[PDB]
Order: sequence, then C-alpha cells, then structure tokens
Amino acid sequence: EWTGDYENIGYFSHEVISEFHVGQIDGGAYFCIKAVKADGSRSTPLIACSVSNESVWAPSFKVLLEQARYFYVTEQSVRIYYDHNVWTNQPFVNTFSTNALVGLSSCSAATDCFGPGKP
Amino acid sequence: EWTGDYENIGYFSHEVISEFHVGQIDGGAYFCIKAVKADGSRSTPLIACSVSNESVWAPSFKVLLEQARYFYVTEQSVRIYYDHNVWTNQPFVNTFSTNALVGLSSCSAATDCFGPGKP
Amino acid sequence: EWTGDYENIGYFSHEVISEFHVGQIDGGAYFCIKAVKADGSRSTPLIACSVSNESVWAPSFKVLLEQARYFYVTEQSVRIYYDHNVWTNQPFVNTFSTNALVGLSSCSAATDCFGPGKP
Amino acid sequence: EWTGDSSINYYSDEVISDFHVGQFNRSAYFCIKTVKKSGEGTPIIACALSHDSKWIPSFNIMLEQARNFYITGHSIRVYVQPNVWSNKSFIEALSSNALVGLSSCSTSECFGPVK
Amino acid sequence: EWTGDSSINYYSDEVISDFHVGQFNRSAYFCIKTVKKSGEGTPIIACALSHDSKWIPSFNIMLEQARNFYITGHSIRVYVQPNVWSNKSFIEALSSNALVGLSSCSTSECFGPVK
Amino acid sequence: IDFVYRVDPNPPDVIFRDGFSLLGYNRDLQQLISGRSCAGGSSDSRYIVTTSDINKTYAIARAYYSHSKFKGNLYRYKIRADNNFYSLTPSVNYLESQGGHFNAYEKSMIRLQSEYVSTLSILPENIQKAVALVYDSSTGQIKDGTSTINTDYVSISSVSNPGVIPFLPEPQANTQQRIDAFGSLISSCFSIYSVCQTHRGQKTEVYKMPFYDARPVIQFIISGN
Repeated sequence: EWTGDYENIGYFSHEVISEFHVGQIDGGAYFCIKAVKADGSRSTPLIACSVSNESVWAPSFKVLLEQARYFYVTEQSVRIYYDHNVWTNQPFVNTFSTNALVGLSSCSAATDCFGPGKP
Repeated sequence: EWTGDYENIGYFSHEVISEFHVGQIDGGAYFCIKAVKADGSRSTPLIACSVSNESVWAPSFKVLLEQARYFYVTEQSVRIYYDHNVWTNQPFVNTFSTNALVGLSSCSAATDCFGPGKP
Repeated sequence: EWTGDYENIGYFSHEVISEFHVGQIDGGAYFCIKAVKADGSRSTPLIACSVSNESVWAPSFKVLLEQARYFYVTEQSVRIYYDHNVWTNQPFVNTFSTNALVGLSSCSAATDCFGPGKP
Repeated sequence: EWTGDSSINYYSDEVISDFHVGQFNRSAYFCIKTVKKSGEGTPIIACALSHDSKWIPSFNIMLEQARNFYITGHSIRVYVQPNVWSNKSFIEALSSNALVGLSSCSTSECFGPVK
Repeated sequence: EWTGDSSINYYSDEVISDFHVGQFNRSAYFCIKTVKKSGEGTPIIACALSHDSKWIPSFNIMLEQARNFYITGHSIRVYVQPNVWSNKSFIEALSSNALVGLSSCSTSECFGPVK
Repeated sequence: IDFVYRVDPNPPDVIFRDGFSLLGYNRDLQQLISGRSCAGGSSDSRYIVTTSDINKTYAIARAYYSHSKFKGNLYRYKIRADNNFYSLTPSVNYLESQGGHFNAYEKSMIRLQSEYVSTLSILPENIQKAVALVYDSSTGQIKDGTSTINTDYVSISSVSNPGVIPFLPEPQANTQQRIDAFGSLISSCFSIYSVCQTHRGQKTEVYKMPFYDARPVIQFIISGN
C-alpha cells in the first residue's frame, strides 16, 4: 500500500499541526496530531494518529513522528495524508479518530502542495 | 494498557516541564520530569519518570523522552499522563516519585488539552 | 546500580558543559564533557566520560549523550552525576578522567537542582 | 555502488524547497523537491525508500541530512540515480530518481565527488 | 584502538565548512571538509563509513557530532586516521582520512587528547 | 514582496493614527535575528519586523491567545512594502561576505520567519487594513474578523527593497548566542513589545510574552534523535 494511493488515502492540504499528543497503547508507542487550517475556515479539526506496533502503517511511524514534530514546532503549512478506518480500539477511536497518519508533505505557497495528489 | 485509560492513568493539564533529569537505574536508562502549573499558581509539582527497561511503559520511553525534551525546551503548556504506583525502588521513589510518565499532550489554553481525558 | 546512589556516585551542581569531545576507544563509541561552574572559571573543571560498550553505565550512554548535547547547546546550568574510578585505560585516564558520566539534571534558578542529591 | 559513480547524476547549488514523507509498500520513504538557489530551471525530485533498492543503507543518513538542509535552507548538491523506482503511480506522483547523496554547496564550489 | 593514539593525527581550531553524505558499497558514509578559521589554507577532508574500517562503532556519534559542529560553526579539533580508505575514486574524490574524533576547541586550549 | 503583515494589540484607530515606530537605534542584524535587540533582550531595535506570510500571523495570534495570560484583541495590519522594507537574506549574505558568521540556527530561524524589516517607522499611509483576530473558546481557533479599511492609505504600488540594508553595523565575532523565540519558533521580534507600544503616553499594557531559546528547538527538529 502507498501514502499516495488517493482512492483509499485521504489528505488535507495547507493544514497546521495545532496539537500534538504522544502515548502508549497495547505495548506500542503512538502519537496523534490535531491539525487545522491556518485560518479559521474548515472549523473541524483533522485528528490523525500513528501507532508504532500496529496496522500496516507502522513502518513509517518513526519518520512520520519526526516530520510531524517538525511541522508541529514551526506550524509550517502541511498536507496531511491519512487512512480512514484504521484504528478499532473504541476508547482510542472515541478519543482521537479512526484516521491513521500515513503521510506528510510541505505546502509551500497557498496554491500547491508537494507530494502525491488526486488527478 | 493505554495512556488514555483514565480509570488507572492520571493526568495534570496545563503543566510546564520545569526540571529535566536523565540517568541510569538497574541497567536501564531513565528520565524524570518535574512539572509545575503553567499559570505559576500554588501547587505541588508533579514528578513523572520513565525507565527504558522497566514497567509496561518501556516501549514508549524513547518517544516520550524526545517529546518531553521538546516540551522542556519550549516551556510549552502540556498535559502529562502518569501511571501512579509503578516504581518500587525506595531510594528512587523517595528521590522522584512512584509515577511513570506514560503520555504527553499539548494544551491550547483554557481547559481544552489534546488527547484523552475524563468525560 | 543507580545514578542517584550518592554513596558511590558524586555530583557537581550548577555546572555548564564547556567542552565536548567524541571518539572511539577499544571498539566503543565514547564522549567526554568538560563542565565548569556556571558562574565563570570557579572550581576545577569536572571531566566525565561515557563509553557505549564498556562499564555498567553503557545502557544510558545514548540518552546521556543526547542530553549532554542539548545541555551543550543551551549552555544552561546543570548537575552532573559521575562515577569515579570507572575508566582504567591509562592514556584515556591521563587525557580526560576516570569519571564515568552517569547522570544529567537541569538546574533551574540560583540554587536548587533537580534529581537525587546528598542528604 | 557509490554516490560518486558514473551512473549517478548530480545537481549543484540547489535548495530543498519541498519535503514529503510517506509509506510505500512496506518501506518508509521521503522525497525532496529542490530548486536552483539562483531561482531557475526545472525542480529536481529525488526519493529514498527505507526498504527498497540498493540505497537502503544510506536511507537514515540521507533523511537526516535532507531534513537538516531543508530546515536550514542550505545551498546543496543533490546526487540522484535515475530510473530506480518502477511503480508508475509513484513515478508520476514524485519521481523515479533515487536520492543517493547530499553535499554542501558553497558560493564557489560544492563538496563531494564530481563527474 | 583509540582516537588518542599516536597513529591518529589531529587538527585544532578547525571549522567544518563542507558536509557531504552518501553511500559507498552498502556503507552509509559522511565526509567533512574543515578549514582553519580566517583561512590558513590546505582544507582537511575526513570521512567515516558506517560499515567499513575499525571505526564502525563511532560512526553514528561522529556523524551527529559533525552535524552539530557544522550547524554551530564552532571551532573544533578533528581527529583523523590517514590511509584508512583505499578505493582510488573515493580517495581522489574526498580523502583517505578516517574521521575518528571530534572535540570542542574553546580558544584558550582545546579539549581532547593531545601529543 | 508587497503587503507584509504585522500583529498588534492596539485597535485600528490607534495604529491608523500612529502606525508603527522603531523601538530604538540598534541596527545590528545579528541582534535582530537572534532577538537580543528586540523585546526579549535590549529592546532598542531600529527595525520594524513584519512577515509576508499570513500563516506566520496566524501562528503569532495562536501563541498569544494560547498563553492564556494574554487579554485583549489582536489585529493583523496589512502594510504595503515600500523601498524601506528589506528581506533579511540579502543583508545576511552581505554580512557573511563581510566576515560575519550566521550559524545554521540563524539560517533556519530566518527561513521560518519569512521576515521583512522596515528600517524606518511604518507610516499610517502604508497600512491597508486591520483584520481582527477573534479567538473563540469553543474550538480554540483564530478567525479572521472585522476588516477595517484605512482611509489614509495611498496605494503607491511600491515593492519591498530587494537589496541590502544600508549602514549595517560591522558583524561581530560569533559567540553562539541565544535566539529568542515564542510560540512555534516565532522570532521574538514578532512579539507585541518588539515595536514601540507607547502612543502619546497611552502605552498598552498586555502580557509580556516569555521567550524560549530557539537553538534547542532547531537542533531538535534538525536531528530527530
């Protein structure tokens, strides 16, 4: 599977990682990012999580975390690629989301973002 | 186990990691954070420790450590999730705490912090 | 063994890491910090080293190293926990010290340090 | 193989303008988009995959150095190997160039092997 | 072996001016070009390979320290071992010196082993 | 560039009457970039720091509205960039050519700020409009609010100076100094008190933004550890 497979992977462009959380679930480190538009336009946050030891997106965890941390400490415009309906732990899902953070790209200028996109 | 299990995991919101310590105990690297209230209000500070090779929270030792460091570096207002009565080494407990640092999240003012919480 | 065993572990508080050295000895990566009293050229410099593959303090080598680097970047007041008579390589001892770097804590404000102390 | 091999192309005096990280198949990957520091030309895209191709051993060092050069905005020379990635959707999306080397470019010359 | 041995040369009051990373025969490698502050000439190039030579164990610590010193531009002492790399193309491209040590040089003295 | 932005707590009336004034006479560019000449340190910078990025304005508003000790309203003022507005990068390159040293920390911080400095006081004629930054506590997000159009704007259609800041002080020997930052690596020069807050004796009294050292943050993100 691929971060850029737009059929099963959604993405929100020109986001800012506003909130960062790290924790452990079922013996695995995880981090969740809450992202919003820089301006108050969308009004609903995108919550994307990444678990180090579960789901098919575990291998990218370590890099994604790092990139996420960068985008969290600078609030650089970021396109966030998420996989919906990944997490199944009901308390975890009710807390954050079912969205798995699967990709991050920089968004230089407000018109275009780097990385794979829809046709 | 999960950072967000509020029945067994406690948390203090709007804290600032004021003191950072690293060391080794019983063949394992550990770090402890002393956190006070972000407002500076009168409150006993919370000491939370993580040991790389002890307890069930070892898998999240690295990710927390880096995160804690960043939260210590920027004095960012954070919510700290701890597990009470984890460490049993009596000199260690008397020095720092029984609390195991199990999660960190960003707090965006008011009472709303990212991550799990009591309803 | 524990960083906080004040019976066998010494510490100097309110130091700032002034010099940093990294290298390899006997198949193991090592680093050695030189710390002076945070108020000018006070006292004698403490030299403490950590070897990645030698002595009982190897498991913390990475974490301490990272912390040391951060404490080297900020040039902030820190407490250094060392174990004396750990290194036995005579040229190495004549160069740096016998001291093994076993702990690092942040020292916030004029006088009060985080971490274990002597009663 | 070597970053300084004849099969390796390089582009000097570039600045990493765009950074993307994701997962392809079972490997973490990171692509960079670099433009000429003297604003001119077509952007170079090079990617590295953590568990694909012969450039696996340098993936972590390349990711760290690309992150450093992207954050500092340094003028760098990028060493790529063309025609490494074969998945077509990945190729149109980012590139087929494998990021195999990074060096610092100064105002006069850049470090690293040359052709 | 030790970076303080007699077989190890060192150059003090250096500043890492150029940084290069790449892959050489399944080994991640990084080379640094350091110059005397105020430009006294003859720049010194030192490389480290992740999976070659006896200096394998210190590759990661040396890479992080070299990155930190390049970031800060702080005056430093470089410990090299001559005649470690033998690949002729690699030798003429960068050097044969193996980067085996780095120490902070704070103007009065300079940390680390001496002669 | 044209139409840089600046975040100010004073209402559009005060700024449209007075504009922005220089804190002091410190022309040194290194002290400006590291924040020593700004509100974090000496507080006598001879520059008014603005950003061409709207996202940086949103970040500044986010930091001030999230510190929770700050009370009052914030406004983004949209300033036309005349010939007295200079990008940091050409002057930094000139200072480096003149023997100065800017470490990677300063380079990264400059790249993050998208900074443009006005060597002169920003006159009210250069300010297009003020957009109120409403901080609703429901979702904790900053919304662009009422847009007040300045009636003294001239529309000279000027552009920022692409050259080097004139009369730059001689670059001092590098000492690896602290870089003042607040919020998410926002340079301290973007803070409220980095510009002159006195207005005919009516000095605004708002929360002093605490600044952390940006070097550990930049090191933390450069090397993922």
